Amino acid sequence: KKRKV
Amino acid sequence: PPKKKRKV
Amino acid sequence: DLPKMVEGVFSSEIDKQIQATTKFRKLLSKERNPPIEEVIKTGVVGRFVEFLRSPHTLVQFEAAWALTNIASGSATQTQVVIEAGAVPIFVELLGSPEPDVREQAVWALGNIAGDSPQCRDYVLSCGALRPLLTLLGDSRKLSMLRNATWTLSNFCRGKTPQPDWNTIAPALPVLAKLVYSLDDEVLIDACWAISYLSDGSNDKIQAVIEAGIPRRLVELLMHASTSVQTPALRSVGNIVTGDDVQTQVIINCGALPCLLSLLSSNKDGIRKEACWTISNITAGNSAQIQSVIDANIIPPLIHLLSHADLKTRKEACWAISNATSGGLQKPDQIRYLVAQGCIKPLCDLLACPDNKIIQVALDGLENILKVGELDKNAASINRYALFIEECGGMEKIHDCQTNANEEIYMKAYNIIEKYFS
Repeated sequence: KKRKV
Repeated sequence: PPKKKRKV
Repeated sequence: DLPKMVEGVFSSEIDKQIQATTKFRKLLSKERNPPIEEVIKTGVVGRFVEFLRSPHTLVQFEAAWALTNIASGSATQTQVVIEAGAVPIFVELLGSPEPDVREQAVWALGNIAGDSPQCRDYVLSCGALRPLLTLLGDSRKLSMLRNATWTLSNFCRGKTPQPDWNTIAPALPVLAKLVYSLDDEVLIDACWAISYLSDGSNDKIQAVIEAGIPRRLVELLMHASTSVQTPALRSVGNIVTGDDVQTQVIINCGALPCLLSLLSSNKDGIRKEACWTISNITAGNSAQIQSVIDANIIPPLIHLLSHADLKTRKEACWAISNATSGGLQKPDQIRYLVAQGCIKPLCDLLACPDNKIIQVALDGLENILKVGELDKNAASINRYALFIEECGGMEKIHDCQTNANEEIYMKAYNIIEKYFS
């Protein structure tokens, strides 16, 4: 659910 | 964070 | 006079070599528009590389300086230096007994590695990293520490591709020490290097954590210099893109009150990245959402949802919507988000040209609606659905049925069906 660069 | 540096 | 200088460089006498090389060094060091192309065309670059192996440290130094500045130029000018075989010799010179020669070799390698990921990888393949890291642990000279940290950051920089992880990972224990530097330039470049290395898969984040870096990074969030704050914050933000345990390290290091402060930064980019960072925390588990709530971060986020630039609003949207994920486990969180006025700004974002933002706003609103329905059945209407309706929100969800994508106008339809029919 995380948005990386 | 410059990619390059010129000396003097 | 150029031809006489070339003659001097091709001389076999050390004094003539030094005088001519010094003249080239000065040409290449002029204030504006150094004649790099002209110098290359004279054919002296190969001689400069020969001079790097001279027992006379002065000609080593002057030649290294000339080569450094040729490499400060274009990709093709840098390639001339590479083709001449400078890089393995610069790596040897990192172990020179003369500190000025060591330092100039650091600089040259910085410029060469800075040209591209391909040049970076060539420099690393020649074994530059270990002797560079040794200098960073040993030197007490500020100019060397500065130059070597900058060069190290170029060894870490670039994503097309990223450097080989096991090759570059030895940098981490050294960077962990450099973030305690009393010098701002070292601090800035060390933080940037960490920002590059921490961007990637979660095993890399774990390596950063095990190096002990998070605690000092969190402290640097409130550094006086925005030039330190920016890469420190990018690094903290990278770490909370990891799993829940990794993200918890950042919370436990006390980052949340810092992140609250950074939402009031004078720099738009810092406010934006603080929102991004917070969003990856509210993407976490129920306790992590609660930590953000307990840190009083929700009202400023809702403020930024409406004010601030579009890039910041997008991040705030993610943060607030992510925080609606626990309607089953702890619906009190959503009821608080609603009490703080999240519904109207989320509805206004349904007209955002970016379909990703539309989807995220719709996701949050559906999560809100489910709790409103839940509250109804225990009581008789859905109070939140009523909220959405009279603020003009219902119409905006209704226009989302003509969105032409997939999970958006399907989402919009189901909401109208279940809540506004």
